[PDB]
Amino acid sequence: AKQSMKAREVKRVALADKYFAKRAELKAIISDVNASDEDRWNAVLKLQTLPRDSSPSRQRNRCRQTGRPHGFLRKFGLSRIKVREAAMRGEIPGLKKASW
Amino acid sequence: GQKVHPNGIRLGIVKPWNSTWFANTKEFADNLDSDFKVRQYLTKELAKASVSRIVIERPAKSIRVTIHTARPGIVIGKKGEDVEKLRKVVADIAGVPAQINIAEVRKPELDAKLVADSITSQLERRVMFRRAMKRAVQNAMRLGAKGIKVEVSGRLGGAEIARTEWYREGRVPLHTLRADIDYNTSEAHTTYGVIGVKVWIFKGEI
Amino acid sequence: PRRRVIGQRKILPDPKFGSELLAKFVNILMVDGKKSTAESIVYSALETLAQRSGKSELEAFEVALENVRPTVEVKSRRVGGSTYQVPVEVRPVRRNALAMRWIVEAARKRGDKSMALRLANELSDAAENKGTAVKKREDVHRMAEANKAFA
Amino acid sequence: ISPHVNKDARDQYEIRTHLRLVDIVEPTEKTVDALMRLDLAAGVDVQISL
RNA sequence: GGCCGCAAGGUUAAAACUCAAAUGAAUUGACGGGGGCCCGCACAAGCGGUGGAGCAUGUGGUUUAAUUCGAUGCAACGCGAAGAACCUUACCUGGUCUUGACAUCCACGGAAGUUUUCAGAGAUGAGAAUGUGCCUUCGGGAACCGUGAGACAGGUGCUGCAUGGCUGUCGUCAGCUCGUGUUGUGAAAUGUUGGGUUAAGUCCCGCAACGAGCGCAACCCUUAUCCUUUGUUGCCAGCGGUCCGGCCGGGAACUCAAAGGAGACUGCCAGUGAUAAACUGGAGGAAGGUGGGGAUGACGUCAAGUCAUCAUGGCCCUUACGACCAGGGCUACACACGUGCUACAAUGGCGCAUACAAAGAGAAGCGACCUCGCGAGAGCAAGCGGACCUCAUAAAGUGCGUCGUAGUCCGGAUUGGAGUCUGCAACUCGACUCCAUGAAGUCGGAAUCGCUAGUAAUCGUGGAUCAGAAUGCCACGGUGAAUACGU
Repeated sequence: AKQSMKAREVKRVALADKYFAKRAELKAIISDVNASDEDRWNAVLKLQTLPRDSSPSRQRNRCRQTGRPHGFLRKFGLSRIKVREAAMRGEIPGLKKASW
Repeated sequence: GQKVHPNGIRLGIVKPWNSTWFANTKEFADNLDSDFKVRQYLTKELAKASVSRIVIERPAKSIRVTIHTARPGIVIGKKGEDVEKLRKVVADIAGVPAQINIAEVRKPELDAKLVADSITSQLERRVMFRRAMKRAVQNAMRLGAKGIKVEVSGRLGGAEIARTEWYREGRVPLHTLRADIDYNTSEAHTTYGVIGVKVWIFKGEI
Repeated sequence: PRRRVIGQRKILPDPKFGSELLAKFVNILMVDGKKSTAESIVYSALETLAQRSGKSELEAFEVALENVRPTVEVKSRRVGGSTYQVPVEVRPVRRNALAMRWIVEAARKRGDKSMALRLANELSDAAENKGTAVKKREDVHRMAEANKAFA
Repeated sequence: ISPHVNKDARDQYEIRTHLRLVDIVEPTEKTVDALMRLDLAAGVDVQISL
């Protein structure tokens, strides 16, 4: 990946950490039943003025060593190529080739 | 065709692992990343000390690292002044208490990583590759190995068309899973491109 | 195959009666691994067939088979660039197999309401020497007879 | 296992986790202190419940 | 031109011009509509499909502001993608910056929480609160926010015909080679060929050869039969309580869990064969001759694939081929091809009610009991980092009714109305629910594919990627066939 895409990801994670509690509060108001029906409207109008990059759904998982956006595994934090390289070198405890 | 990795296929039968710790799913990835950074830093720092292996362990809430080398004096330095700096920087990277230990390699001519590094170093100073390969094979067979193989690939001598060459002596049975084979690789950066090197050493059946 | 010898698989007898011929018939009739359905069909057919003739189910079945078994057939040979039909003898296992296959194939082509009814009708007709199965036997024998010069 | 297209040609791996349980019926102060004052290998996870 | 001949022709016999070769005999391969011997779902013997219909998905073409780049006989076409509404994104139109969105250097002053106006946003302006630590011998500036200048940063830009690494294929085929010796002027040969045998250059005997290496086999995983250890969260023959239920006291026998052992080797019998290697049959045994299934890929071939995972020689751009932002496109549609799902029905459709599994996942997670809604769901709320709680109710099957061969009580494309949930946001372009509507299609032309046993065919269940989005991919069990005379 280019050096700009990784910077994009870092920025996204930072903003999403910054604005976590406010969004939870506003969404709780909107979702809860038996509200004033004006507080609901104001909360909807206020939830869309926060930065777009503060939503945790704008994030994409990338390989921690290369930045690849495809072929990602959650247990290891890497893509298939790097997983295989480390596994054959012997750097992932407990992992080995399987047959049955 | 293509060949399987000897070390990888032998893990658990006759070969040990290079890392030893237990973790759950929320620690695994971070542990791997920390190990990667530790190895990177050490390998950049100790490039003139003939390092061959870095083993990492994580007991309780600490990290302890063992370094396999053929020149322990250079690493230890004057009354530990260098090992101390290494320990401090490693503890900073890991984020937990750290410890460092040093182990000695008696015969550097029977170690696969060191042989490949020496061949690459020679290639970068404009030495003849046939000479380098033959010297490696002769040394290894003289100091007691039961067999060795060496392979080199790229633009050899400056040519325009790439090529691959290899030499062998003794026994090197690669389909036998109880055979003890040491295997490693290395790369050279020259004025015409990259050149690749592979080494196999056979020591007996266990 | 080229260098092989294949043994014979064992077959369990029927649960109601005790014949392996009937088990082979059920197998030849089944589809998609549904053996219970085929067993029900066969038993219903044999029941409705024994009343029509006042004899045992196995006896009626054997009488039906003896009118559909073949004796000679023709194989195709081509070594001189032309196809010839060569008459050969059939052996008993293949006789039984061909008769069963032809009976079931003919039954499936009828136009009655249920498969059991179609099967019963076909078996009765075969006992009386009528239907597609007997016609097939006759055609095979005619083709074998027309080519006796090539035996 | 290929950097590009080929869609067969896969590798398959495994990790095995082994587990054990031990029960002590009548503890004492000395026994509990001794247990809490012990260190073991660097690949084993131990959990103690009272 | 001369001589000879009835003629057809015979005999003697040149030059200009043009090329750097033409030729003989032997050697190693490849090939043959040449010969001999042996193998493989290669044919034969069988069972079920694709090619016609509607829908899903990839490609060619055509269109477009753009429809981003790559893969192309077998060995590209549900392929890189294990998951394109914004993001991802590399493409288009418009709005913006120039030492920079991401690093190291010099020197001029200071930092993070809230909150007001203009912008589509990027980004411009007004305010209010704060004074961190820390040898201050005052030089700390570590940590982290601005700005100014220039060494520099940056590039999914080109060449896989400059490369490392990784991978496809002939092929899990049985071959491919060396040292010393001997033969030939030599290129080379022998060994590796021959008589038997094997799944096998597997083994034995002969022989100018004697030996060794890489491959074959074995050592590694899993499945089938026993016994010794330890029995909770898993197990109940015997013993005893009754609220019926492994529920409670108990038991350590059995199922099962996971660590050490035993067992299968042509080992024993009879015949055949060169006083052989081996072959055909028999006993016992859970299992017999490689018991069944995996992993494991020789020297080399196709300038085979990948500079867009990454790394790298040589070119190329630096107020632009480098940054940032909102909308659109990758989802187009006269048409041609590949891979799939659902059907065309009584071995079936619909209603009622009732047996029997295996293997997995789970803290920004799996979400019971109970109440509301026709339903997708909603409210309140236990338990579980798990042989304990949750996902979670197997389906084909079996019993009883009905439909009666009809484009139908078969099939479920397409379209109108009303809703739910994820998410700043479902117009282009999500999945699901209710009411209504009810298309093609009655077994598929010349071609053509898979499978030798717990296999084909048929029925359900789980996971990775993932806020949400499988008819694809990777795993698990239930019922359970037909046929192999032969080359």
